[PDB]
Amino acid sequence: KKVRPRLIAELARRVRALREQLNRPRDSQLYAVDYETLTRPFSGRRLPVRAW
Amino acid sequence: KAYRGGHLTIRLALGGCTNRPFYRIVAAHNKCPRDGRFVEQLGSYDPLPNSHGEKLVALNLDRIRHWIGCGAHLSKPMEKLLGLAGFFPLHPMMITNAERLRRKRAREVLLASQKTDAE
Amino acid sequence: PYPPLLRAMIIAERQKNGDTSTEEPMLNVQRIRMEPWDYPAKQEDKGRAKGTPV
Amino acid sequence: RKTRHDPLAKSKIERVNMPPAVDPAEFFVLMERYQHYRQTVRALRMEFVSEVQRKVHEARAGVLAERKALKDAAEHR
Amino acid sequence: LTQGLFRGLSRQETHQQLADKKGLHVVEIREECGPLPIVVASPRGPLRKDPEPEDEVPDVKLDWEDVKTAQGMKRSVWSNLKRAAT
Amino acid sequence: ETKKPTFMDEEVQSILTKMTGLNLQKTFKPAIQELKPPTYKLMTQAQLEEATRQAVEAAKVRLKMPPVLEERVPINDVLAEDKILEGTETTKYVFTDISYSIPHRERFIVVREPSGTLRKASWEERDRMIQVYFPKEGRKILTPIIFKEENLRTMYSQDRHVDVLNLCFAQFEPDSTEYIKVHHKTYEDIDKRGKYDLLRSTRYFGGMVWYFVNNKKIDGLLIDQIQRDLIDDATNLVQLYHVLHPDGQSAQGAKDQAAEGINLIKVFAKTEAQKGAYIELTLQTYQEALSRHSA
Amino acid sequence: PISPYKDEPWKYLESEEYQERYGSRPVWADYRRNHKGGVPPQRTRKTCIRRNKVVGNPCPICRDHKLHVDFRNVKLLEQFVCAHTGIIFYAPYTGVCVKQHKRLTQAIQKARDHGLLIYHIPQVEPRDLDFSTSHGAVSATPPAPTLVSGDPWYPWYNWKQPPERELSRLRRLYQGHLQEESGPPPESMPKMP
Amino acid sequence: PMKGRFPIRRTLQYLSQGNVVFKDSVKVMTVNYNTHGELGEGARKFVFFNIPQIQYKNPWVQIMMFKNMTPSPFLRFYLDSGEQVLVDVETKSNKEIMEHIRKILGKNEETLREEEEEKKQLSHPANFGPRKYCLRECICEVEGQVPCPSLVPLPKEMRGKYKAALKA
Ligand code: FES
Ligand SMILES: [Zn+2]
Repeated sequence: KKVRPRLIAELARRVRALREQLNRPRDSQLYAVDYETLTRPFSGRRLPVRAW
Repeated sequence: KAYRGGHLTIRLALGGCTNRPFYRIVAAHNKCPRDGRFVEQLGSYDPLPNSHGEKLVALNLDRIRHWIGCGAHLSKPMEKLLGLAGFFPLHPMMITNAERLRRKRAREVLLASQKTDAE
Repeated sequence: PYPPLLRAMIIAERQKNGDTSTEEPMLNVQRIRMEPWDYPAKQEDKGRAKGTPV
Repeated sequence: RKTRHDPLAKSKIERVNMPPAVDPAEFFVLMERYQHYRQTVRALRMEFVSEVQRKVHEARAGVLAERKALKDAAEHR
Repeated sequence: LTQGLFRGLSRQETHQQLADKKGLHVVEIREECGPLPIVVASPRGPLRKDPEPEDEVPDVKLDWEDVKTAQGMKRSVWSNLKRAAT
Repeated sequence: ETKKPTFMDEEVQSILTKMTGLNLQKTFKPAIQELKPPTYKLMTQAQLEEATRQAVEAAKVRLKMPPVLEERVPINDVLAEDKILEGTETTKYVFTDISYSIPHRERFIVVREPSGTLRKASWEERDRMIQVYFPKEGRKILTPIIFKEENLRTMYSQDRHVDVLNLCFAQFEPDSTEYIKVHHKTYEDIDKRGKYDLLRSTRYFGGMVWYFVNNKKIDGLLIDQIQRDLIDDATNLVQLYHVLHPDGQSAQGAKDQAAEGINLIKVFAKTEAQKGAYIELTLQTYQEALSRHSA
Repeated sequence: PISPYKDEPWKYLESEEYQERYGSRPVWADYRRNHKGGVPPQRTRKTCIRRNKVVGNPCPICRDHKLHVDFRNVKLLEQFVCAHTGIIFYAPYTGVCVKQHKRLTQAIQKARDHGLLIYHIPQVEPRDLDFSTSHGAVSATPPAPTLVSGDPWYPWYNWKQPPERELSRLRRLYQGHLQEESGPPPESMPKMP
Repeated sequence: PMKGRFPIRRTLQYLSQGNVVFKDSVKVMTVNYNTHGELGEGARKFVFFNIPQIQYKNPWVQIMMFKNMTPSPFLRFYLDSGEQVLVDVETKSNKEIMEHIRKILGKNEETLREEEEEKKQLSHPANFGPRKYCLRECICEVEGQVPCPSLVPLPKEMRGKYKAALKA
């Protein structure tokens, strides 16, 4: 009943959370838009046709 | 089992064999399978008319009122069964789908009339 | 008003319990403040996009 | 169904779902029906919620329940 | 098998001998006839006035084969088979 | 003012109970069912008398006469009419509240017709749905074919009237039209063929006496009791008749003459009884035979 | 083989040809199956007749073409039912084929439905404890106001023509994606003449 | 035959005949009896016949026995509140003991029927499901309703094979 520890599962979890706080994208990158193709280059996703 | 988030829902769980559908009303978690595990069975619905030409619907109103008071949602087909019964109001789209049917059938009466009249 | 069925089940409990009354059961919708669908929500409880640029 | 890591198909790349047409009359009439229907149901839900809170509090803290818990303790002595 | 079968079938006590032995009424209880007591045999001699002493627990030797069946534990793929008329 | 006794009155229950009598051989007739090896007990004379007494206590619970009710009123009630749903469906929905802790005569069962009308289900539909979700042993959804005219006559021909009454009590409700029709028809066949003994020592005898009395057909029964040395029951039948019909020629005549015992039969035989002549002859024969035994 | 008792099968059991062949015993008494071992198979052969051809050892029903399994021949259906428990024997007991044992169970159940065959009918208890129709469920309910005036339960079931200023908002809200405005619907459902 | 003396004790039919169902307060029951002495006769029979009956009805109650520790037999119960119930069982039969503890610490017949009735509501007859939990699996087992296609084939107009063909 004594669970064998998983240390690598906790190490990466802390590293990921940290990197998400130091490499976090800004609103300038996230909410950018190409006004010709009408797509956010960050994710390459098209906007809805009603917002064009 | 433990699901991330989710909530309880009163939906229909399809049953029966091919070309013979039979739904059983149940309260189950939102993420659980359609015909999987449920919390409680609160009724049953037989779409196919019986010998007398009538569709049967069982409802445990005493228990449906218990789960709706505990935070349970409802599915659209199940909200249309409670409106047909008088437990809930007639769902808005049950009304609009009827108006669309009226206008549609009145649109066919013109062509039918014109053909018989013109020709 | 209460819908047809629920109305019939609340009027029958009255008569079964002995209470005799001709008043109509009705739902108090004054508490329910229905806001429009375009009402500003809370942004301090809203999520954010993750850092996976494509 | 797919996952976050699975890629996208090449036939859905150049796909655009155009929204349906709108009937000005029906759209407004239908937008009011949902407004009332959902208010009529929000009241019912609150009623049923009050009944589940009552019974529970009644069961653990009730007149009859506390009238029987004392009888069992008095009969025990 | 034959010498023992005829042996036990001849040393069996009837309902009449039992009553005469203990001077009591032999009553038959049937589920189909409800609680009706059916008198199958009565003693020819003087009927005793005192009842038999009711026994809390009887010290009678049991058979594990019968007890194991009454408890739904005797599994067998050869018992209760459909056979011809006998 | 002055209410006429009902079928459940203590005075009438005792009278109909005594007429029925108690017969253990017929009350606990061996059933044709799955059997087990019987169990035997060594009993004394007193232990045997107590066991025979416990069978009498249990037989009076098996002879409990069912209550007699009147034909229930049809159900014609509309909760709502939604004309907007008209034409949207071809068949009707039958909703049934299924909650365990509710009596079936307080249970809500509604019907949404294709015209958008939300009415309550009729008696025929209520009893049918209650059997789908709360089945009862012996009852069937679809009405059997045994209760038809031709098939019922067959059962009568085999002297199986008590079997037809047990089928009718397990398939229909006491206040249903079919429960009354089937019972009344059976009562009218017995009166025709004089088979009153069949229902004796049963729970269907009182209900049969209650029908002949209210419809004045106690001539045949009253004769049979006399032919079986059951004067006590024969006189109680005339006493009962007088009670339910106080303003009758026999009832008024009795008061004037203060008739008692056998006299009541004579007063009733001449004044109101249809078969006055036959009764007097039958009563005559009995009284003569009884005199010889007294000697 | 055309049996003369086809229409009136109950006359063959009360004849002398049946008594000279069977006597007082049932038709399945002098029948034994041919199987390997002491324990026989738990199912009998599907049928003794295949395309107007009879097998070597037919069953008690298929060997005599004058025995017709009908719900009216009560005297033949009693030989396949226990006189002490009122239960129909399984096929291995009598030796009949499945095809005829399926026909017997029907005829035996159809004769009990017509009152021709005697069977145990128990004395059950009533379904309900009370027999009082003093409840709305079974009685009339006060018609609601909207039902007496011929009005819907809720006002928003009926079509209500919205103002013009509100439609212009929608038209402006959905410019270039629009559909022809629909007027109030007809009062009742049209029908195809 | 079955080993041991009085083999009926080792039967389910005899273990379920006990009428002593302790309450929730009772946690521990300690029995102290003497192997010899005419006075302690009943206590020995109570340990030989009934303790099996008591433990089968009260499986969550600890029962511990001690031999020849005191000159006289006695029972002692330990409740959850800290109260102890001493019971002198000297000069008494096994039946008197079994009947005495049922009156001071055992449940009555009114408290038992209630619990049982609750269970009956756990199996709703209207529900449809496996034979283990529910009486019926599908609604085709109900006469009047449409049978299962396995037994009675459906009409050609009610099968999706031809609905598609008739339409196209
Ligand atoms: S099981 Fe009910 S339809 Fe096949
Ligand atoms: Zn055959």
